[PDB]
Amino acid sequence: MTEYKLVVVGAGGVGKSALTIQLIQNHFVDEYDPTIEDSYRKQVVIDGETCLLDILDTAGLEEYSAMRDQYMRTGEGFLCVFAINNTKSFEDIHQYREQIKRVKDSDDVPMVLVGNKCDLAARTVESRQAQDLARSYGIPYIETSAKTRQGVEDAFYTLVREIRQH
Ligand SMILES: Nc1nc2c(ncn2[C@@H]2O[C@H](COP(=O)(O)OP(=O)(O)NP(=O)(O)O)[C@@H](O)[C@H]2O)c(=O)[nH]1
Ligand SMILES: [Ca+2]
Ligand SMILES: [Ca+2]
Ligand SMILES: [Ca+2]
Ligand SMILES: [Mg+2]
Ligand SMILES: [Mg+2]
Repeated sequence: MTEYKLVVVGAGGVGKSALTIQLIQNHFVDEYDPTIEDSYRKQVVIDGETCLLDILDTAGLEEYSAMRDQYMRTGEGFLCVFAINNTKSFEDIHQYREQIKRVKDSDDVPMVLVGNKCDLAARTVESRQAQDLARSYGIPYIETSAKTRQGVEDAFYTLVREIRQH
């Protein structure tokens, strides 16, 4: 069957692991344990297609920034995550995109921009600001909450639908 190699990237603490774990394991991780690099694999049906999601959950802490080159090489699509209550994490997105662009030698890499923690009201990134960033990259913007499950499946399935357009 078709395997989709997804890679989740973004600054530390934005909810990359919580999003991935909610998708794959259907619970919310409340505590914060920083990730080095973890892999999840699950068979799912997306738009009638039985397929395998292979998801790489990467480190946001800059201590592990040297590992980015490797994982950006193997990935077929990238979930670029920031948190809507973390302006710096939104600003950081360009550096993740620019590296993906450089490593893939393409500005048509399948990606989705994800604004996580949308259950929180301490919003400093307005939806329209993120819509505009995603538009500049030619990709969709989706808001999610790993806590409530809002948008979680949608974000990952949307990334699969972007890979299929490549
Ligand atoms: N309210 C709320 N908290 C969230 C959400 N997603 C993650 N968190 C919280 O934010 C913290 C960091 O989440 P985590 O998934 O570990 O972040 P990360 O992006 O994987 N971090 P790292 O890059 O260091 O591995 C955790 O306490 C987690 O419960 C969300 O959608 N809503
Ligand atoms: Ca494949
Ligand atoms: Ca929990
Ligand atoms: Ca692009
Ligand atoms: Mg993590
Ligand atoms: Mg503002």
